[PDB]
Amino acid sequence: VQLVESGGGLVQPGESLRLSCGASGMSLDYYAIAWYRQAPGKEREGVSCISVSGSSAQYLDSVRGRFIISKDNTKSTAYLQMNSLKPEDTAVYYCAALADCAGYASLTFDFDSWGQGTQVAVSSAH
Amino acid sequence: NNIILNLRYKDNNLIDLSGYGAKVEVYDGVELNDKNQFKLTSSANSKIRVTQNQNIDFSVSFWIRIPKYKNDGIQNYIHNEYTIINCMKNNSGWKISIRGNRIIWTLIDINGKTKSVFFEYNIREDISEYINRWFFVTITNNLNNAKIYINGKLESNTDIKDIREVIANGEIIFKLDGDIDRTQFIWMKYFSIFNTELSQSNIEERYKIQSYSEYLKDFWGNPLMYNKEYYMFNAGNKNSYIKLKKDSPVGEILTRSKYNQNSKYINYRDLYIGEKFIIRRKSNNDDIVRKEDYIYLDFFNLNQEWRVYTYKYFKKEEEKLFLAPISDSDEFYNTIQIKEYDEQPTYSCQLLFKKDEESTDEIGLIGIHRFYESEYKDYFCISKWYLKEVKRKPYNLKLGCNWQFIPKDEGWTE
Repeated sequence: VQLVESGGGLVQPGESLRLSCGASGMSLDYYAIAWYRQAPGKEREGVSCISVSGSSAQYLDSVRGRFIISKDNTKSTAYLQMNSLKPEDTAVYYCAALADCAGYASLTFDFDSWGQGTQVAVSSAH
Repeated sequence: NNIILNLRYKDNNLIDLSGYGAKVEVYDGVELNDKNQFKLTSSANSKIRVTQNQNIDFSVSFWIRIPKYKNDGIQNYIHNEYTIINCMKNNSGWKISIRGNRIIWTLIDINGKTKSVFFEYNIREDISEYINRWFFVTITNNLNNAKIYINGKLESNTDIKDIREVIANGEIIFKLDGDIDRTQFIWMKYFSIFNTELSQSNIEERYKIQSYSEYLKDFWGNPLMYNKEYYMFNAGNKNSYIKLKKDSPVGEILTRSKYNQNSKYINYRDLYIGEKFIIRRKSNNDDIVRKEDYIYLDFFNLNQEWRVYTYKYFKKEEEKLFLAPISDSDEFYNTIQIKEYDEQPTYSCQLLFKKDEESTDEIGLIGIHRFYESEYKDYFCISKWYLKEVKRKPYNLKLGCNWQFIPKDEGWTE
C-alpha cells in the first residue's frame, strides 16, 4: 500500500510538466486526491484537490488556470498537469489520498520526514 | 431573573441583553465568534469597555479557558499576577485576575481595605480537567461571604464581615493588565452579573443550561468538527493512546509519554500523540458534528486516509477494530453513529456501530480491551458489553467507551 509521486523535472518558464500520483495496493475509486508543494524552506502549501467523483476541483489561487488536476480510476493514478510554469512553482510536490477535499489544505502531513515527492524546478536560461 | 448584565454575541458584536442596555465597546483586538466566545490578548487594543447604567449582594458568572503554562516560563506563570476584568470607581470596586493556575476575586471597599477568594487548579495532574479547557465560574457576594463556584460546585468561601460597602457603578474593563508575556491570552464566554447572591441550586442549574448543545464538544470544550485533525483520548484509560500496530491492521494501545524536564512545580501527560484521526460526514451544512450523526472515523497513515472498521460477524463480546484503506467491503461495517449517553455535562462522547441507519440493531461501542496473544495486550476495540452499561443511571464517566477528541490548540504546547 504505497502512494508515490513522479513526473517532476527541470524546465523553463512557460513550459509544461505532468505529475502523476500512483496508488499501489489500493484503488482510488473511493479517494479524493490532494497535491501539496514545499519549497526550501518556505511554508508548505496545498496546491490542488480533486473529489472522489472527480467532478470537482480546488486550486491554490496562484495556480488556477495554469494547473489541471485529474484522476484516472482505471489506472489508479491521479495527475497534476502543470502548464505555463513559473519560477515560483519551484518545489517538491507531494500527494495524499483523502476521503474528501474538505479541509485538505490545512492537513499536517509530515512530508519532510517521510515524504518521497517529486521535484519541480523552473529557471530560464537568460 | 436578578440579572443586571448579560453580555451576548449579536451581529459580530457584544451586547447587553439584560434589558438595561449597558453600552458595550468592543475594540479591534478582541477576537469574537458566533459561539459567544471572546479572546483577550496581550495587544493594547484587546479590550472591552462596558458602562453600566447608574439607575440600577451580587454575583458574577462566566465561562473561561486559560491556556497552559509554557514549559519555559513557569517562574513568570507562578509569580506574575495579571488583571483580566476590572471594575473601579473612586478607587473602589471589584476585580478578577489570574496568577498562573490561580483565578482570584478581590474586593476593595471605600476605605481601601481588601479581601480575596481564589480557585487554584492542580498543575501536576497527568490529565487535568481545567487547563486550557472551558469551565464555568460563578462568584457570589453577600454581607458576610465571598464564594467561588466551579462547574456548579462550591470551591472556596472566604469571610468578609470586615469588608463593607463597595462600589459597582464604575466602568467594567476587560483587558489583560499586568506583567504578562506577549503570548498571554484568555478566552471568555457568557459573562453575566446578578443583583443577588445566587444559590448553589441556581448556579448548578445555570451550569447545565449553558453546557447543553445539539453538538458534541472536543477535549477542550469547543464544538466537535468534521474534517479536522484530532488525537484521541479515552476517559477510562487516561494515560493510554491508540497507534496503528506495525504490520498489522489493528490499533494497539500504548502509554503516554510525560513531561520529561526539571520542574518541581509541574507535571502532565503528552496529548499530541497516537494516530491523527479525522471525522467525515456520511452525507444524506456547517462542519459541526451533531449528536446522532452518522460518521466515518478515519486516520492518517502516512499520506493515506485510512478508516476504522468492525467485522460484521464476530463471536465474542469484544473484537479488535479493523484499520484499513477506504473501500467498500461487505465483510465489514464502516458506519459509526456518534452518541451522548451522558445526561450530565461532559466533553466525552461515545461511538456506536450499527448495521444500517434505519436498523435498530446495535453491534457495539468503541472502547479498549485486553486480548490474549499465544501475553496480554490492550487493543482498540468494539464491545457488546458497553450496550447495557451506558443505559445505567447515573451515567458512568469512567467507562472505556468514553472518548474525547484533541485537536492541536494554541493554549496547549508540549
